[PDB]
Amino acid sequence: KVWNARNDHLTINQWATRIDEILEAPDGGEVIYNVDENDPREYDAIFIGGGAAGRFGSAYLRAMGGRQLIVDRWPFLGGSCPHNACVPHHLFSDCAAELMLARTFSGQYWFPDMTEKVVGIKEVVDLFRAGRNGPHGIMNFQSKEQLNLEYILNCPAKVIDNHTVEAAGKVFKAKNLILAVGAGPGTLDVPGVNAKGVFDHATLVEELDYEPGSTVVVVGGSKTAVEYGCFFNATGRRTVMLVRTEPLKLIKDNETRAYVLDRMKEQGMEIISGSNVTRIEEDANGRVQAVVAMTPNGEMRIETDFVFLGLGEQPRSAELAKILGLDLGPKGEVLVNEYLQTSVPNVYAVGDLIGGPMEMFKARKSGCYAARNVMGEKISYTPKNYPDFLHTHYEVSFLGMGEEEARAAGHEIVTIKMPPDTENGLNVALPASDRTMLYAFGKGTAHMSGFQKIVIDAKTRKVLGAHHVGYGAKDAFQYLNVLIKQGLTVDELGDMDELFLNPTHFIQLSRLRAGSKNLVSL
Amino acid sequence: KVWNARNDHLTINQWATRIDEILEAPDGGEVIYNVDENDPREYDAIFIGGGAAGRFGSAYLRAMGGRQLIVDRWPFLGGSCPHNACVPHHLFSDCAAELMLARTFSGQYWFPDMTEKVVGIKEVVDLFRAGRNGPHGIMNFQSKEQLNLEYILNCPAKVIDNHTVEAAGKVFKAKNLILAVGAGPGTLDVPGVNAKGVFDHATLVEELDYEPGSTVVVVGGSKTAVEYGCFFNATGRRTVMLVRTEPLKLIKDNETRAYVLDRMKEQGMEIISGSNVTRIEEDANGRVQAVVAMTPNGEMRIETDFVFLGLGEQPRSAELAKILGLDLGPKGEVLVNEYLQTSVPNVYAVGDLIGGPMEMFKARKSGCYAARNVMGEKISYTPKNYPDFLHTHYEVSFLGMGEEEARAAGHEIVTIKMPPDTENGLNVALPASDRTMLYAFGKGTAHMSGFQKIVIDAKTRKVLGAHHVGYGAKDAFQYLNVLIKQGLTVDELGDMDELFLNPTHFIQLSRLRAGSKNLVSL
Ligand SMILES: Cc1cc2nc3c(=O)[nH]c(=O)nc-3n(C[C@H](O)[C@H](O)[C@H](O)COP(=O)(O)OP(=O)(O)OC[C@H]3O[C@@H](n4cnc5c(N)ncnc54)[C@H](O)[C@@H]3O)c2cc1C
Ligand SMILES: Cc1cc2nc3c(=O)[nH]c(=O)nc-3n(C[C@H](O)[C@H](O)[C@H](O)COP(=O)(O)OP(=O)(O)OC[C@H]3O[C@@H](n4cnc5c(N)ncnc54)[C@H](O)[C@@H]3O)c2cc1C
Ligand SMILES: NC(=O)c1ccc[n+]([C@@H]2O[C@H](COP(=O)([O-])OP(=O)(O)OC[C@H]3O[C@@H](n4cnc5c(N)ncnc54)[C@H](OP(=O)(O)O)[C@@H]3O)[C@@H](O)[C@H]2O)c1
Ligand SMILES: NC(=O)c1ccc[n+]([C@@H]2O[C@H](COP(=O)([O-])OP(=O)(O)OC[C@H]3O[C@@H](n4cnc5c(N)ncnc54)[C@H](OP(=O)(O)O)[C@@H]3O)[C@@H](O)[C@H]2O)c1
Ligand SMILES: CC(=O)CSCCS(=O)(=O)O
Ligand SMILES: O=S(=O)(O)CCS
Ligand SMILES: [Mg+2]
Ligand SMILES: [Mg+2]
Repeated sequence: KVWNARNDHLTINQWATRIDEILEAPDGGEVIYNVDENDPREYDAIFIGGGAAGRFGSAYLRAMGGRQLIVDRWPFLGGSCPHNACVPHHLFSDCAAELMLARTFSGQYWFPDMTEKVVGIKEVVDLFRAGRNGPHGIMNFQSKEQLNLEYILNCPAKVIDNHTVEAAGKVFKAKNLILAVGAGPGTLDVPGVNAKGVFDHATLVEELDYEPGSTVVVVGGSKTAVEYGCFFNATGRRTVMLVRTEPLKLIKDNETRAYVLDRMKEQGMEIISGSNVTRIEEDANGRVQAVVAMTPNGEMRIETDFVFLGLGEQPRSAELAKILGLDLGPKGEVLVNEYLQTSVPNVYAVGDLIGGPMEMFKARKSGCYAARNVMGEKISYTPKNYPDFLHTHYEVSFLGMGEEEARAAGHEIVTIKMPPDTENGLNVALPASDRTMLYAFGKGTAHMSGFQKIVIDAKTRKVLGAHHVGYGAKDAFQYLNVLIKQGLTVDELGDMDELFLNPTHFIQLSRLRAGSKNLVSL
Repeated sequence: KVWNARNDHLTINQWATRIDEILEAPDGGEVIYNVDENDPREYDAIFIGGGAAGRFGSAYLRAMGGRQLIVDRWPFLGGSCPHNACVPHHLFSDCAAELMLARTFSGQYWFPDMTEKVVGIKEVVDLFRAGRNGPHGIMNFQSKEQLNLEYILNCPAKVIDNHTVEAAGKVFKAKNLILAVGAGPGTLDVPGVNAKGVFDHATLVEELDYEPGSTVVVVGGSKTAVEYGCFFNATGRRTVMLVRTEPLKLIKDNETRAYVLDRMKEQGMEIISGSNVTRIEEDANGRVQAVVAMTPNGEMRIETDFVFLGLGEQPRSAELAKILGLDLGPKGEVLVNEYLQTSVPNVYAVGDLIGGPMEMFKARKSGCYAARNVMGEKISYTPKNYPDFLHTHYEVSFLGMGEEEARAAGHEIVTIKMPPDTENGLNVALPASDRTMLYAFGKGTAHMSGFQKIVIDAKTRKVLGAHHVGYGAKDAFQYLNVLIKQGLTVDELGDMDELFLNPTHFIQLSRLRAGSKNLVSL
């Protein structure tokens, strides 16, 4: 059953409704076929997958006057991001942050008494499931009506060879393939891993048909594990994170990492380093009842009926590699050169399929650079020196070098931080700005008002790294990183116009010290 | 009593406690005397006032190796900002944003029932009052111990001539004066303005000895009026704004201003344009009971026991201009040239005393620039092309040109915005990021998820303006403005590394259009 959608013009909200209908149809729903049957030009590229990489790649290719076709097995464009990855992740992190605020000020002002309050995880997941077609609807609309994309959705692609793809029972030819099928959730090789009650980011939002009990176990120690783990904890649940090595190694600044981990522990999270699950115990109903794990302090058993795996994502390379003869790396990533070209002539690979860093900027940018190459513009892509962030119950942003890292690299350094390093320590009403004001003024809560630091070369006066725990700095790090890569000094930073009270206090604190030829930390 | 504090070394929290004693001393308290009795250099500059401009001016002058003294009539440094201006404003705005969220999701998830809920205005002001000695503490601490400054606090300065000041029973000498006494709240010349129950930002935090009733009248239609008015409204009080002309003229982009005003009215704010208060009515106890105003539709009377004036701030120029004979401008601002020099030899003026823009960047920078000029380094300062922000129940950030502005100005332009212009209008799940996810996903709340736009020159491809309503962009606008001043194009914007999901979607939305030589709006 093929719906010829070319000459239909659904609104965003009609698209949202229609996608929902197709997703819910017992038979699997109709194919969405949006192809210009009157255009005689050959396809410059067929994209296998229309997630962040395939969709942006197609948008750019089309903007350059080339012809593209997306094939995606989902009835929407945008891939994992709206459906089960960054979007739900951010809804859950918004909840985690507000819940920490509510629990900190329990029984003060407008805040409800949270003492005995357990928030339903399923309730919030269901809110996500009920609203996720909004972003789906915009993706289908924007792609067709504003970006002029051709696509076939709700259809697994069947790659024939490096120039030939079957979709919707039609065979299409192209000058190139861009492979954009992303990566699937990592798993554990232990008894019980397939028990009901074991989830990952993908299955959480498809299969949670009960409300978890009082204890949650999270496996993993980076972004996904810590993001979902803080949300679970914020709902009122005892949360134990089993971390194979050490948690949050992405936070290179030791003081920043410590603040973040300390705040997580204050919220009641238990974070266990050097630990590996050995078994997930099932009850006689087939649901998880406990997790057994080896740690540096011997075997532990944690009773729980809800386990969340936040391991890495595994590139979806197997089928395509068999068909096309693609060279793969150790973790199954499709090997590419710096023009995104695979070992196979005229076949590019992009997004999570080509491995880490698995981020939206990497996905969209690799998509567009492959598209430029297909359109005859020789352009390399090597992601390097990018800013980064993750959520706990706070926003955590970082770029460049940690303070220790900068010294080990041979730099003489000063730092500018908040709060100052004093006898009263964190227990002072700084740093403060939007969404930290209550922490800053509340009785005994001032230590929660945030932490931040820039790392500066004492000789060149260049800013070598920036680090922030709080709210409202993440967006700023995108732009600040560009200024830093251009060579930003403490002097130039001090010379900017601040917008006080500012999530980053870097500008004015830089100004307080830049009047000196010999720089001193603040 | 004059306390020689020079060799005492209070912590931040010790300072906090002790400014308290002094402020709540029945007699006015001792003078805080922090002067270096060894230094034989003559003062390069005495600063009259130790607020933002005075304090930062001193920091920089001292950093450059010069000698400074601050005289301030408060027992703390930092000026209006920590005591009654930006800091309490940000606390009230945090409450306003959090309260809109709670009222929107009342009786859902963790959110309690807000239906009959009136939050205490006095309670929140008392919270501010109870904690502001935190910030005062950091201020005196960091100024003495970290920034190596000399100061005399809790003592009004008596300026004798352009080289002489009396303070703490003593007479001081200096090569220059830097006049930095700020501005005081504007008022009305109507009967009843001196009634009990009429406040401005300064008196609200000193004299609020009751809980306001159910209607609040705000007078004014710019930053202060809208910031405090949204907070009053967020507490659950009927809030009527009486606006001489039109509200929020600072928001130049028409659609951006409309979104902001639309969301204010949706929260239940009443904004009456073209209106002037004619009488504040008093009850038999001399308390406000109503406001009478002339409007375009004739006289109106609003019953109320709490009036908030959010008018201009007026430069404190009178006394100083009499003692020194300074030239003033038409609002009483001390006139200065590009080096911050007044009409009087060796006397400079900075901060709010020199007029608009009355912002922290301006006060601190004008402060530092006058210090550099005092120190022989000839540097000119004319604030222009700065970013700006205000709070409603949202953060509202803006720089450069609005859309209509740019076309009227003879720029051929394209716009990249979110949500798109479609028949579903604002009722779609974008824009979305931290602190707008619940709006994005909730039933009937999607129009609340925000609004944003960049304005782009179609031929140079340069970004001419940027506009954002939501949360978490304010800090970015600091850094984004600098890039725009350096010549930022849509292609350079698109080439950056976004941190998805980002408060500003500008990077990726630019990337969607940047592949075409002829740009098309999104
Ligand atoms: C929980 C989680 C949270 C994250 N949070 C963030 C974040 O906050 N910020 C950030 O930058 N990144 C985040 N990421 C990473 C981000 O989601 C990915 O890097 C990105 O989505 C990768 O895009 P992609 O196009 O490569 O793959 P995908 O989004 O996975 O798209 C692949 C597409 O290929 C299609 N497909 C697969 N096989 C076939 C086939 N046989 N036939 C047809 N179609 C097929 C799929 O239907 C899918 O639509 C997060 C990831 C996860 C897992
Ligand atoms: C309600 C409100 C909210 C605001 N919010 C923001 C914001 O969010 N962001 C922003 O950038 N700006 C904001 N502003 C503007 C900002 O407060 C001012 O631009 C800034 O405080 C001006 O600094 P200043 O040093 O010039 O004056 P002030 O901070 O007022 O300092 C003046 C000092 O002079 C002293 N003084 C006066 N007379 C004497 C005397 N004769 N002897 C000794 N000392 C004397 C006073 O004690 C005072 O300490 C806000 C203003 C208001 C009113
Ligand atoms: N921007 C965001 O907020 C966000 C949110 C979610 C995901 N993401 C992105 O999505 C990508 C996913 O891949 P990744 O680079 O995160 O993978 P990764 O770094 O290899 O691993 C992620 C975590 O899984 C753990 N892990 C992997 N295999 C394990 C195993 N067999 N047993 C126990 N633990 C195991 C790792 O622990 P050790 O390192 O301790 O071995 C690590 O903590 C990341 O790049 C991430 O940045 C981003
Ligand atoms: N960064 C921030 O978020 C922030 C927050 C608060 C304050 N501030 C600063 O504090 C300064 C205060 O000065 P301002 O610029 O607000 O002064 P302004 O522009 O002269 O006036 C501010 C508002 O008061 C109104 N007003 C003035 N006199 C009035 C009168 N007699 N009757 C009725 N209304 C009157 C004006 O109305 P009309 O225009 O309708 O005549 C305007 O709405 C500002 O410059 C601002 O920079 C900054
Ligand atoms: C609506 C939305 O942005 C969903 S997540 C991003 C998908 S895409 O724009 O990267 O294809
Ligand atoms: O600008 S100052 O640091 O003096 C005051 C900030 S509240
Ligand atoms: Mg603090
Ligand atoms: Mg919306």
